[PDB]
Amino acid sequence: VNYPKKKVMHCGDARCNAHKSFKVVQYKAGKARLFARGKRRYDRKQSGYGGQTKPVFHKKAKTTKKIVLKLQCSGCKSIRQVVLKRTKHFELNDKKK
Amino acid sequence: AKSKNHTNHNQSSKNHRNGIKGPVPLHLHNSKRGSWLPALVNARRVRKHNQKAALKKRRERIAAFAAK
Amino acid sequence: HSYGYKSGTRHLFAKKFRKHGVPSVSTILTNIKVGDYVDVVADSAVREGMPHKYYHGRTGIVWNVTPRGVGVIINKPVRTRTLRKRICVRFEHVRKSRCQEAFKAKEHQFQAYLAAKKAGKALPPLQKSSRLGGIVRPKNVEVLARRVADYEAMVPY
Amino acid sequence: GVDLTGISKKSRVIRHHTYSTNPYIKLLIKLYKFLAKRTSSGFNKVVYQRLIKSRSNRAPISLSRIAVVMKRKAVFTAKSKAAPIAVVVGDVLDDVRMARIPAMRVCALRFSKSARQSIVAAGGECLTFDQLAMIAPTGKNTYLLRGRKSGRESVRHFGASGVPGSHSKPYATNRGKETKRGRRTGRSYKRKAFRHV
RNA sequence: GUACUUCUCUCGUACUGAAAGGGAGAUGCAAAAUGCAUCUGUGGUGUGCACACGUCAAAUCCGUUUGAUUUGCCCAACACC
RNA sequence: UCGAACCACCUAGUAGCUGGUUCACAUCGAAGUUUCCCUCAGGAUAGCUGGUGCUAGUAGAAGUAUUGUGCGGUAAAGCAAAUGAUUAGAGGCGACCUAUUCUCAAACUUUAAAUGUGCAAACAAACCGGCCUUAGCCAACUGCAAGGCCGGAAAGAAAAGAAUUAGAGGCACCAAGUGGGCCUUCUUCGGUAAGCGGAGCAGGCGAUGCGGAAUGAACCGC
RNA sequence: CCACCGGCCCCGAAAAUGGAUGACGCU
RNA sequence: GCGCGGGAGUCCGCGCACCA
RNA sequence: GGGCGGCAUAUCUGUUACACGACAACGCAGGUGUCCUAAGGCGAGCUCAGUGGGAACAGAUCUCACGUAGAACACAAGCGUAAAAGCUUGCUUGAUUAACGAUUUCCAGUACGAAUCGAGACUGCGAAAGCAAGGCCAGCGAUCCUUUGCGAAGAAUAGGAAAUAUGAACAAAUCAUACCAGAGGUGUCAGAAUAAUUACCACAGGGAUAACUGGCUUGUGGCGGCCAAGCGUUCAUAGCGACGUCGCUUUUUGAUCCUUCGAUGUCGGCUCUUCCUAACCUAGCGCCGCAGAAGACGCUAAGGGUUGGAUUGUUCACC
Ligand SMILES: [K+]
Ligand SMILES: [K+]
Ligand SMILES: [K+]
Ligand SMILES: [Mg+2]
Ligand SMILES: [Mg+2]
Ligand SMILES: [Mg+2]
Ligand SMILES: [Mg+2]
Ligand SMILES: [Mg+2]
Ligand SMILES: [Mg+2]
Ligand SMILES: [Mg+2]
Ligand SMILES: [Mg+2]
Ligand SMILES: [Mg+2]
Ligand SMILES: [Mg+2]
Ligand SMILES: [Mg+2]
Ligand SMILES: [Mg+2]
Ligand SMILES: [Mg+2]
Ligand SMILES: [Mg+2]
Ligand SMILES: [Mg+2]
Ligand SMILES: [Mg+2]
Ligand SMILES: [Mg+2]
Ligand SMILES: [Mg+2]
Ligand SMILES: [Mg+2]
Ligand SMILES: [Mg+2]
Ligand SMILES: [Mg+2]
Ligand SMILES: [Mg+2]
Ligand SMILES: [Mg+2]
Ligand SMILES: [Mg+2]
Ligand SMILES: [Mg+2]
Ligand SMILES: [Mg+2]
Ligand SMILES: [Mg+2]
Ligand SMILES: [Mg+2]
Ligand SMILES: [Mg+2]
Ligand SMILES: [Mg+2]
Ligand SMILES: [Mg+2]
Ligand SMILES: [Mg+2]
Ligand SMILES: [Mg+2]
Ligand SMILES: [Mg+2]
Ligand SMILES: [Mg+2]
Ligand SMILES: [Mg+2]
Ligand SMILES: [Mg+2]
Ligand SMILES: [Mg+2]
Ligand SMILES: [Mg+2]
Ligand SMILES: [Mg+2]
Ligand code: NA
Ligand code: NA
Ligand SMILES: [Zn+2]
Repeated sequence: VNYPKKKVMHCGDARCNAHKSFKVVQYKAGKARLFARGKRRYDRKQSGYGGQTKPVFHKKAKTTKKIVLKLQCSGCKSIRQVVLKRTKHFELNDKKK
Repeated sequence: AKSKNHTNHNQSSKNHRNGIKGPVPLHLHNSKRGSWLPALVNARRVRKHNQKAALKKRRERIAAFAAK
Repeated sequence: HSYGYKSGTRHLFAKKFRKHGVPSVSTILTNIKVGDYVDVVADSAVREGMPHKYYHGRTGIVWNVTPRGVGVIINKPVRTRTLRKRICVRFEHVRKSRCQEAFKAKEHQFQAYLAAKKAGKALPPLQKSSRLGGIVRPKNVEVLARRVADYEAMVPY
Repeated sequence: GVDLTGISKKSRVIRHHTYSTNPYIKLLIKLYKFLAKRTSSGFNKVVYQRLIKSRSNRAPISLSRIAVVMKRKAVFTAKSKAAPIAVVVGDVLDDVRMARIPAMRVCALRFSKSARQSIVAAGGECLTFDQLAMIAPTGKNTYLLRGRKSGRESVRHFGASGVPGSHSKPYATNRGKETKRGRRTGRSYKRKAFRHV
């Protein structure tokens, strides 16, 4: 699948309220940080002699992932997220051919 | 071991034992929620006016009755 | 195996022979208002706002009107009770129902008779039953019997 | 044999005697059964049936409600006629939300002490059913009243709270426990508040 | 065992929001980003015991009964606002 | 006493599995089906049943007709009509075209039943002329749309085959058993067939004797 | 006197303990 | 996901690490 | 039966399916975990598959006429479509947001997936009426946990119509957490984190379920009948009989799963009795392609007989 590098869509900001040009980037998940509340609880439980205390997923079935795009406006420093369907190869091209 | 898969043999008899009840008449549960909004809003303004007229009508009946 | 939305509609959602085509202008100019009786008959050439196959051929009451759509209330039996289902369809899939044509004619005739009686006009004569007796004068009389030729003409070979 | 299929389904469950253990209730039942049998008024028959009924079906009434309904009836009554007697087969309870009431004649199975004091102070009278049977044997010029039954906690609990269009309360002791999944759109789904019937 | 007792404690008379927090009458005049005035009062409509006012039937031992219905207020309750 | 000795204790270990479960009359009386479950010898859930009622006791009724008005593609029929098969002769001219001709289709059809299935058949409704309101429609309104008020009429539904009822409607609360079925009549799918396996409509046995077919759970009568 | 096609009957029609229109029997 | 090598990406090897 | 095999485990079209709807099988014929910035949106202009007559190379391209769709719409199938829903072209991003509006399909009238009718914002195309919030209808995912986006700067003598909240003795800056909307996945698809062997074996049960006898059936096996093309040097039937077609039997193997799993002792031989006839010998007949002798093919007939040994556990087989 090919996607354009820029889109024109409704901004929605109170100071714009009109169609403007956005820059397209692909979302990527951030690093799992220490000292997150769930991570702290997991580390406390794992310490000791019990062994493995939580399930570990093994039998994966999916071969794709949904695509999330981050759109940034130049006029207003705001970001919007948009979801596309599942695909095996996502590329950004302005060639339009 | 294998068993029966599916059947509908006795179901009609069960449904008619306490009968198949009829529908609710049309003048009950006739809510207008979800209908075309512009017509809904205009009808609300008329109903508000009618309630004020109903209150005024009762006051006149009371005064006339007291005057005999 | 498969239980899709439009399963088993090969002959149900099809046009009659030499009667294909999109809806005409009479359908577009028909007026529908809340409280009317309509028949839900799917038009297979529109493919927008089509009712489910169950409601094809049912008669109901209009409860909502939108710019291009109509809301209809349809009775549907489920187990031991009857449900009033509200469906949303495009205006091209409904038509005005004649299910009360006879009853409306009955009321109008009664009003006309009432007016004539008050005006002192002449009421029409009353029909008489055909199940009464009487004299019959025959014009042509024939004998009914089984003939030999009847059996011979029953062996096509 | 005779084809009487499904004939037991036309039978109706009605109580013919009281379950009460109160001898005074039994005496009242005797008196009003006699009156209902030997008179031609619907008032006596209704009173007899309500006396037969059970405690949960004899909900109490409020003095303020009595006053409001009496006023709404009296506004359209000729000034040359006397006000009717309010009759309740049940209990009458006082109301702190209303302080000023007119003089009324009320007959009931039982009065609370506050209600009796309020009625007497306003200038009315509290009557019993034996006094009523002598004052008006056929129930002429009366006003039969009933108490409110909806609004009870049991009624508010009746039904399943997890189906669309339902607003019944669940059986739970911890108020903050049964939130989240199934009650908020952010947690999987939310029970729909409205549904066409 | 029975007789007696105070404060207190508990369930309830008010709920809602994640939380900081906030918190429910009616009518009239009016249209104020906390408006003003009165307090004997169902917020409104439809369907609704008994009672009151009439009318019509059938029966009558002629005293009255049994059914319908009109109007008023409608109790409990249901539906739509 | 040994593919992990013996003694006491945790231990009355757990068991969706097997066995048992103590008086009498009376009023009522089923299910082996739906959905979800590491679910298939088990549960939860709806249905069938009992108890308790509430409400103005003929009400918002019906496993049935009639009349009016909608829906349909099975049985039958057809190949001289579209799709797909298929035998032979003839004319024009070996091939082809032209009309024919013989036999057909669960995944073919122009046409099209019988049995079905939806709605309606005057009392919170419908019909006929005032008035009030709307921030609805239309260039406007005294036109259309909507909610009300006032007034009238009302075989309360005639006549033409022109319904009938052992015809009180509606609304709740609490809870059991069951969730292995089997047989027959018509319609059927797999199989050479089966007292074989799997379905649709209805009636039965299960849960039921009695009178008949000598004898038989299901046949005939009741 | 020849062909054709119906009723009832007969041939076609062979098993394992002695036996079954229910038994005797019935023309 | 981490380190190495052979405008960035892509590919290939090694050795590491796994709560939906 | 179980195992091996295969998914009938989530799901789509045609048929089974009995002219409303619903309806099963490890029934039949086939599909799905993708693909597309255009193959989405709109306006305009054209008419497809094929056939016939013509034009150097040319036995590709040009021209005229006919052409109800016999073409094409990403993919399986059904339906639908002709100044279009197909082909070409021009401009675009309605594949955005969408105040917790209502509804359909499954259905417990729960959710998920998919779909329908709407109200508000900003737009696209078009002269305009209008059309469009993906490619109609299969193409997908809960709690907990992780992770991303919006609570822009300015202003209130106050927390208000209008300033996101908390870390509970107070205040500042970090850090953590909370409320709303998405993403990382559970294909056993309403969602545990999982390799073998037991002939040394154990327990609770099951005739809801196999191995052996019985029962239904008779495909297979074994016995017959009817017609008559041929063989028989001649001659259909002395003796045979193809191509077809009808039956019988339960001494073979299959098919099923009704009885028995708190037990019906299981292959063969030895011993001993009895029954059947589809007749090898013994008793009578008939007929041959019967000169005699030796034989063949039938009918009545089950009264009486039907052996000794080598190899093999054998039954069977062979000498
Ligand atoms: K199907
Ligand atoms: K706030
Ligand atoms: K066998
Ligand atoms: Mg079962
Ligand atoms: Mg309350
Ligand atoms: Mg004190
Ligand atoms: Mg409370
Ligand atoms: Mg609080
Ligand atoms: Mg909040
Ligand atoms: Mg030893
Ligand atoms: Mg025990
Ligand atoms: Mg034990
Ligand atoms: Mg189990
Ligand atoms: Mg037992
Ligand atoms: Mg009974
Ligand atoms: Mg699971
Ligand atoms: Mg058992
Ligand atoms: Mg046919
Ligand atoms: Mg035909
Ligand atoms: Mg044909
Ligand atoms: Mg008539
Ligand atoms: Mg069971
Ligand atoms: Mg079976
Ligand atoms: Mg049983
Ligand atoms: Mg019987
Ligand atoms: Mg017999
Ligand atoms: Mg015999
Ligand atoms: Mg015989
Ligand atoms: Mg006999
Ligand atoms: Mg059907
Ligand atoms: Mg066009
Ligand atoms: Mg909603
Ligand atoms: Mg959804
Ligand atoms: Mg819009
Ligand atoms: Mg997710
Ligand atoms: Mg700010
Ligand atoms: Mg599942
Ligand atoms: Mg060994
Ligand atoms: Mg068995
Ligand atoms: Mg056994
Ligand atoms: Mg035994
Ligand atoms: Mg034995
Ligand atoms: Mg034994
Ligand atoms: Na599962
Ligand atoms: Na057989
Ligand atoms: Zn902006």
